[PDB]
Amino acid sequence: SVSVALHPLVILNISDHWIRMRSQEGRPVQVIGALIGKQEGRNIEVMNSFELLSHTVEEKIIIDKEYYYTKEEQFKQVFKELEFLGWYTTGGPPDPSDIHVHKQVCEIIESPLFLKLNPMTKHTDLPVSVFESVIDIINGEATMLFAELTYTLATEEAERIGVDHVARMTSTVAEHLIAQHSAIKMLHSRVKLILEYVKASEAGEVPFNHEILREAYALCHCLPVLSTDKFKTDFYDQCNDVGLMAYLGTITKTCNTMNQFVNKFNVLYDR
Amino acid sequence: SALEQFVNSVRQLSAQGQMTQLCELINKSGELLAKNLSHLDTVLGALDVQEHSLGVLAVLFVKFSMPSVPDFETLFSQVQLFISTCNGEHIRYATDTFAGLCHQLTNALVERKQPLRGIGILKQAIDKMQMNTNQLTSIHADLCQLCLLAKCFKPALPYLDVDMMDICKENGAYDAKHFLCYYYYGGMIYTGLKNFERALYFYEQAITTPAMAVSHIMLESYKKYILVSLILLGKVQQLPKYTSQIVGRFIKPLSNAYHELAQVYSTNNPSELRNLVNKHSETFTRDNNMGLVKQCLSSLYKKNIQRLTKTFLTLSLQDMASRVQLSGPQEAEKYVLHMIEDGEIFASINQKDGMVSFHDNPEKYNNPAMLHNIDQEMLKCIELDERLKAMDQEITVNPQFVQK
Amino acid sequence: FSFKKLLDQCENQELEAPGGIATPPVYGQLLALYLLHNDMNNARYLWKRIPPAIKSANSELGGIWSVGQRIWQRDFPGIYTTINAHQWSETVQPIMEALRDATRRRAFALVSQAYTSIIADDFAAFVGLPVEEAVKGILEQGWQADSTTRMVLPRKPEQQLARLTDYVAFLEN
Amino acid sequence: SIDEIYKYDKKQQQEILAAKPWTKDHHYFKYCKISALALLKMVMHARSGGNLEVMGLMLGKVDGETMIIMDSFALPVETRVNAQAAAYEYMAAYIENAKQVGRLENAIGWYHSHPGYGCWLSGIDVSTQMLNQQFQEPFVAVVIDPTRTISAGKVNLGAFRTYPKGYKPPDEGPSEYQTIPLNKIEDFGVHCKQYYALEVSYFKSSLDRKLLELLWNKYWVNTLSSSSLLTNADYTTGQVFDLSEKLEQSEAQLGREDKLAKATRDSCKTTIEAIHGLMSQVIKDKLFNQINI
Amino acid sequence: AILTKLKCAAGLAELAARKYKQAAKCLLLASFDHCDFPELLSPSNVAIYGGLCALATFDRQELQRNVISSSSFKLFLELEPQVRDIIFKFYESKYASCLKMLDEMKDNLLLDMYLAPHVRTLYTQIRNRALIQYFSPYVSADMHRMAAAFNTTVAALEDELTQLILEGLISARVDSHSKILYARDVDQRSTTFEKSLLMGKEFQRRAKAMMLRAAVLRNQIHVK
Amino acid sequence: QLQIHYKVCYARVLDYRRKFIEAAQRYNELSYKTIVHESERLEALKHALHCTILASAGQQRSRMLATLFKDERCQQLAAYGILEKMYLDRIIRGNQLQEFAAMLMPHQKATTADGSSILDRAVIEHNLLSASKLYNNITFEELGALLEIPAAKAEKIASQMITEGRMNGFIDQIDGIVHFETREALPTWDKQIQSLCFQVNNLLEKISQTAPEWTAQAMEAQMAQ
Amino acid sequence: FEKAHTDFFEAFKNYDESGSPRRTTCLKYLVLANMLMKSGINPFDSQEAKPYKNDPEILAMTNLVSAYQNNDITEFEKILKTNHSNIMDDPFIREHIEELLRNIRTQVLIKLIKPYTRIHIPFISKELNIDVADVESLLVQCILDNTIHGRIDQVNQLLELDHQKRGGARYTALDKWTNQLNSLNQAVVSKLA
Amino acid sequence: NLLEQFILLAKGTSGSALTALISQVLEAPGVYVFGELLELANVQELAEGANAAYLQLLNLFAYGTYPDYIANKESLPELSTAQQNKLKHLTIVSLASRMKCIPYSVLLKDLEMRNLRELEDLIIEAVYTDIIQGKLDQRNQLLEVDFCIGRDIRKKDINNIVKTLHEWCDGCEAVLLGIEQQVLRANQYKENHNRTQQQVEAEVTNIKKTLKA
Ligand SMILES: N#Cc1ccc([C@H]2[C@@H](O)CCCc3cncn32)c(-c2ccccc2)c1
Ligand SMILES: [Zn+2]
Repeated sequence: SVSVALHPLVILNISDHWIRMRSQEGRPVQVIGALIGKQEGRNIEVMNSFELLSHTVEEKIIIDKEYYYTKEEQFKQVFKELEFLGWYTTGGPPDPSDIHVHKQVCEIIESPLFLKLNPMTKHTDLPVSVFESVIDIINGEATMLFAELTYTLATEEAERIGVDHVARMTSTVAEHLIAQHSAIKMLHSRVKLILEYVKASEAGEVPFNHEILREAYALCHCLPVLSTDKFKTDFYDQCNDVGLMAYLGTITKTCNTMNQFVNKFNVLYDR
Repeated sequence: SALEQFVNSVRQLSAQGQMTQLCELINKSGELLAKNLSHLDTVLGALDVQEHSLGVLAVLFVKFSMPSVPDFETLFSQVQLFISTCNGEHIRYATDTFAGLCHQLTNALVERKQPLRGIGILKQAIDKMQMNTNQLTSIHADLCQLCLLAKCFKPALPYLDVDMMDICKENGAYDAKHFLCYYYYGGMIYTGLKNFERALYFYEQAITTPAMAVSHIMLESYKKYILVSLILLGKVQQLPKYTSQIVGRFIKPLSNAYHELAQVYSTNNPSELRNLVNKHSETFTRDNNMGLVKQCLSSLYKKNIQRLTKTFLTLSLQDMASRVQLSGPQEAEKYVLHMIEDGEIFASINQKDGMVSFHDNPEKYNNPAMLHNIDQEMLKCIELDERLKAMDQEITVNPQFVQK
Repeated sequence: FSFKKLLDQCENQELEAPGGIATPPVYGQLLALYLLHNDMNNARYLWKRIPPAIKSANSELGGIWSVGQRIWQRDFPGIYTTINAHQWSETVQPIMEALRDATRRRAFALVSQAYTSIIADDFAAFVGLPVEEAVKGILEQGWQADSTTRMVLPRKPEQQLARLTDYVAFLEN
Repeated sequence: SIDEIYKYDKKQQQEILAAKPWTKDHHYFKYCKISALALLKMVMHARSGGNLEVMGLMLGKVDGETMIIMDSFALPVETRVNAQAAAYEYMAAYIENAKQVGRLENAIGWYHSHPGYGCWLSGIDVSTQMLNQQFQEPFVAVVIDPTRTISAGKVNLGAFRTYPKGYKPPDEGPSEYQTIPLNKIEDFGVHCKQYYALEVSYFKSSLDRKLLELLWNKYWVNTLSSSSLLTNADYTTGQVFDLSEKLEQSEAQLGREDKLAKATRDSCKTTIEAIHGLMSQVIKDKLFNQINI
Repeated sequence: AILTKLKCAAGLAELAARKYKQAAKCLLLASFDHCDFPELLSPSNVAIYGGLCALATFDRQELQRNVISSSSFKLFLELEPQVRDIIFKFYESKYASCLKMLDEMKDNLLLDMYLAPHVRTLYTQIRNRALIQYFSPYVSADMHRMAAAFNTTVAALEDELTQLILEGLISARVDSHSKILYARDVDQRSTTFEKSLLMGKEFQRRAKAMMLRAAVLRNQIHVK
Repeated sequence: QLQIHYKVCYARVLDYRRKFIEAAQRYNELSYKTIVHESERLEALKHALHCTILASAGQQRSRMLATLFKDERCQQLAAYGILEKMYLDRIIRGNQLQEFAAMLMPHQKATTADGSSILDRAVIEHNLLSASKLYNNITFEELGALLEIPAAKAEKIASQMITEGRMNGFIDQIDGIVHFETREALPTWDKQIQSLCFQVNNLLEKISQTAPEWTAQAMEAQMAQ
Repeated sequence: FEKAHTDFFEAFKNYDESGSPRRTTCLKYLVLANMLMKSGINPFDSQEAKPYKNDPEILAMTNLVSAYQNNDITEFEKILKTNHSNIMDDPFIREHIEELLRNIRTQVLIKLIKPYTRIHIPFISKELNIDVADVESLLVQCILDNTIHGRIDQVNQLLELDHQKRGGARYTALDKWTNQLNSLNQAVVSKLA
Repeated sequence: NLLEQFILLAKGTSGSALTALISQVLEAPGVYVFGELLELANVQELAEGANAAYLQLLNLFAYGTYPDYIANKESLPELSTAQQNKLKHLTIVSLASRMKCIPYSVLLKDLEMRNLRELEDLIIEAVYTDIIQGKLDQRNQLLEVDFCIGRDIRKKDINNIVKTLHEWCDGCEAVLLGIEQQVLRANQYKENHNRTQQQVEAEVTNIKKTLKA
């Protein structure tokens, strides 16, 4: 088992691929592509993606390996430290055809990942689903199966700024404390709903879930976050660095204003 | 009678507006020659309580011959009541006579040697005449002089801790004597309170004043500035580039005992400094700033001990006394203890082996207290910038500035 | 907190001064409070500004000024000696027995912050206590007093977002 | 629907290119629409280069007086005018492969990064773009500043089109302020009048809209658990060094066009960014560190 | 023979001008084979002047580059083995013997009419540079094996490195109880904060002073 | 039989020739062969797993460890405890390593082959990387006790492995302390905030699925209306 | 030492057609000058050295060169001890032996201090097989030449190596900003002279 | 699941079989929460009878710690070594719930551990079972716990959850209110500055146009 960190750029790649093909052929079609990134120890990080050429022969999709290798050399020219991590497609639950394509991809690398997107979905969470291939001996036969992996959204500051810019699609203090405001609103809504569920379980309106309340108590125990003395020293270090920067900037601003006043004074009173 | 008609016209003009006419009529003096001057002093205070009876009290105090009044008792009582109930901006129309009356009262109190008796009066007169707290009037000098002669330095502190941004013109008047007197007397008041940081500032502002002649206040302020700079700092601070050429051409040669004291102070020899003090003891006592020269003698020892912290991590008491010329480990220990108590040094004493140990500043800038200090400095800078911007904008809308 | 208010009232009453001169009890209270607050410059200036006739007719001011002189010379044994050499009608005694407590706390803080090791006799002289009393008193704070060598070992003892918004508003106008 | 822009009309594109109205008008192209995906791609490429400039191409199409970017791909290019001439083979191979996988859009411009010194065209950029509008017309030049994107929390991007050699435009000198370092201020001042900045707007399709809306349900964590004071720390020290040099020059001018005002503006920008970072830290401390018993 | 004479004359002129570094630089470039100046300089004097001036002013890298690892000057130091030994013991951090030989040759150097005015300051500079180079590799010296590495005693050592520390050449503190020279590097953050706060304080003070001056010039206050 | 008999002989020869990872790959390949008599597939899988001793740390071996870890048939093997600790970077104690060596065979059990035992050295270096993730810093005679080696040997191995870039840290000889990664306060604060928010998200998601609609959507509408 | 190495190589390759008993000495001098510059890396692996290095007229010299490139103090001093009468006998070899040893003791020491932040001087003495006096002398020489970035605590007898690098670029920038503000602030005020 | 398997094996069992299954639950590795099995009425019926102690033992493994078993060793059934190790793990978890930096002395006293090697071995064991995640600071003698599982909660421990969540919600509301107020104040400052600047410019223009007459 591995831990996967997924970059939103990959999701945008897949969504744009699907949108382009659906608009080009009129009807929504299934798109197939590659996922690349970095594997360090047990931690996989998927950070980019490119489209893959596939041909449907009879009733089976075959991945054009020569095109894959030319594109592999191409992305090796630009991304020198990125490796082929797996493949992606679009649809619902993994189909038997996905097993065939995954077996084909396994001829490229040992343990590929499998990403699946659901552009036509009804639930309220991200339709991205990640799987890994396992081989099971059932009734004396080696069959491929998909084991779902739990992924987190990898954070890069530039990526976060870009995602916020493309998601929001719009004084400096006000513009700054609107990105803070939205995240605090989401946190407040989630914590408030958890509190309402706990209060409902206490007085009694929902079945008593031992696991949910145990996680709620653990979450309560997680506060305060890192209230150690070294943290306080570091926090006040940062506060005092910013305070000194503010003091110096204020001194510069006052010097500029004093210069303007001195110029006006010399002009008015003849000196 | 002329006095009755003048009182009637004064009453008519008051509560009818037109304060310019009232000031013009009061300016028509010379008819206040009758020595019944007190009968009309209490016939006009019912309405517009006190804008009149100010030229009356002025002409009473400028009677040359001592206020005949019992000592002056009665005139002092009337003036105190007038200052107590002059209802503010009414007397600001004629603000040269108000300041003149304050000067007359101050001179009368100084002559009869009871300045404290009028210390609290001028406090009422200062804030009832100035537009705002950051406005320098000629009664500031009187208040400082009264708080100096009668040694009550605390009443003058609210009037010295405020930085002056404007100076009252007072219908002409206001010669440079008031400015120099205020800053010299404030410097001496701060010196008595051992606020050398602000005493040096006041003395510097006294010498900075543009001048084409030699002022006695300027020379005394320069001579005390040298001593205060030798106490607060280890050297004489450089005067601003814009100081008038008179101070460097006349006042500097007239102050040679103090320059020689500074020169012998730059060499860290307490015995040489004591010899210089004994040599020029006639000038230091004549200038009446002896005991401030002895403070330089005391501060040279502290400067020498403070220099040991820049070289030594740990020193003995005996050899420290040898280095700073104290002649005894006990005196060195008492000096270290006093400097530790005063905060002038970070050190510890260990008399198991008789050792001073010099530490670093324990202030590492990682606490909310330093955050509060930086915020206070930021607020002071922000209000400084706000004042500068206000003056800038008031110059901009000046028709004379727009024309050029 | 009553000491500060009494000091302010005494200062105001001396400023009123129907004649420029205050009553001798007010002078004594003001001098005692100046000594209490460890403000020696104003205490000395009050001593000079007190009329000599009041000093001659009121010998208590001599005792208060002797205590002040002991404070000026940083002479703690002299301070304790001169404090316990006078009494009056319970208007300076409340502010002068409180002066002794403040002096004792001041001496304790000075010894704690200035000495890494101090002889028991010197420490006792500083705190104005018998030597054995001073050594025994430092028990629950752990001053590691030693016998034979007689050496004590003193031990050394919101609205931020609004402010930052103010700073940015000032800087950006 | 918002998916109309993603449909490629080859016949209309050929007709528009044959008409080429931009050869007559000199300020014909006024708008630049960049997709969310392309903008993200160039942002990650610019950030991946660190303090070194990076460059790639971007594909798209022209509609009316608007240049629209569908995608962008990096180039193995590492002073040099038309540095993409060293990577023509990579460009052609990528174009062929993209056409193989249904990327019907042709090259519309080139993007490059300006790490930490604003979005504009230098002397080399002006020459490259002027050469690009002679042969590869229509062409637009996008400059991205990833370091200032991090520092200001705002995408620093700018699309530009140059002017042909021997054409003086009608002034157009509002000169919206941009902090240019002391080393790059001369080139910016010299070449500022040889190009104009297109108005940059962004677009996304329905699927990207839905996916971003659903991703924000779990992406608010990164907003509330990130420190700006630590990531763009070396940028602030460089800004302070440049500002101190500017203050030195302004003081020299005082001893002798109001360099002190520009230095004050730069100091205000840097200090405001620092105080914004501190405000974020204070908000985080209030949210997570003050629930003690 | 012409370039060597010009170099020697320039070095002598800049030595008499009390510019020892330039004198060393010009006298080091002289050629041994072309050195015959009965009216200007003997070959031994060139070696002594160059060696002493270089030891006084050259740092370690320059000394190695120009005096120790230079094949041109090796001949000159062959004339005067004492100067070569002094230079090489200075390089090899053997200060006791180097200073002992310097003191031994002091008397002979004081009879040289062209170097006698400079012997005192050259020796002072050499000793100061030796004291700096001794403590450079140390975070905590001993003030013993150091008072022995030089001719002085421990008390004279404290007297020397107290003025060395005061002048800013050695950044250290002497603990006189245990007699150990500790090295204090810097508190860069605290120094930055202190200097910034001090600058702000002086800025506010002089801004208030200038505002008062503006009020004074506004009202035309002057002494006549 | 056919050609699988050749594959077994080839893998055995690769074992003898110390061709570790290739032999493991071949054994894994014939472990999935359907035509073999079941339990022999288990023997092939066990032989492939027994290349935890025969292996050089790197990328090709780590992928093999991951492949064997993703096998449900490896839980029946006695070496599984060695595998799970080697893949998950956990400390391998003396008794378990001794059992693993006991169930080995003499040629795989190369006595010295480098000086000390070649397998024991790799295990010691593996336990030292795995101890760098459980400790901020560790003394000698405690790191040595943890790896069952003398404190001097532990210091020597840690120092040699730090310089070669295989592990981050530094040695303080005066205190006898190996210091691992620092983990400064503010990045840790950000990580802990992110973990707490992840817990909030997970609790919200779990509440919405054990009580779908009902309280979940009722309260979602209540707070949003 | 570079020109000496090439000159000795040319002499060795040109002295084959002449006197026999001074062919091996020239090879010894060549390999001495090769490893004296500690950058030649020219062991007996050279193909032109086959006729005179494969034949074991001298063998201790080849082992000496191998130990020198391997930075092995123990092996280097063992060849200088057990294999006698063919290394120390030559006056030309001996006068550069001490330079060679110090060349390797410096290179071993550099590798030894790399993972440490504080290392005992007796430890370095035991590792370099030399007593603490010359250990401190070598450390002083290396620190002076900027070869080793550390300092010697003489009272506790230990080397402290500079391993922590607090961010000081920010504070230098703040200091420059403060100095420029100090200079600029005066310049503005002087305009109201 | 693993606890759910044991619950299905205790649907009808009672008496000695229930105590045997309780011992198996307390011994089987991987299960550190027992509230689902404890809430069973069949299990809770053991409060009366000879097996009552067994039930109380379960209440020790769900809500109590190792010191609670040391003081009641006589009343409780004799614990196995595996059950003692599990109880020590749960004590470590309980300590980590209230403090995120546990001193070594507290762990030594509470877990009744002999020396430092044994205690750190036990802590490493606890980390490997994923019930806690943290690092051991030997020099400062601390265990900085980053994560710990939530132990079982009594019906009186839900009030603390409500209290903490309500305090967190109030803090979030206060932060949002402060952010909105600061945004309003910044906008007001900017608009006032612009208004004053434009008014000064208008006054200057008026003066200039008056000066032309
Ligand atoms: N086509 C064209 C082109 C033109 C210029 C550059 C570089 C180059 O000049 C060096 C710094 C000045 C500069 C500002 N913006 C770009 N540059 C580059 C370039 C871009 C990335 C990597 C290497 C070269 C390409
Ligand atoms: Zn560019």
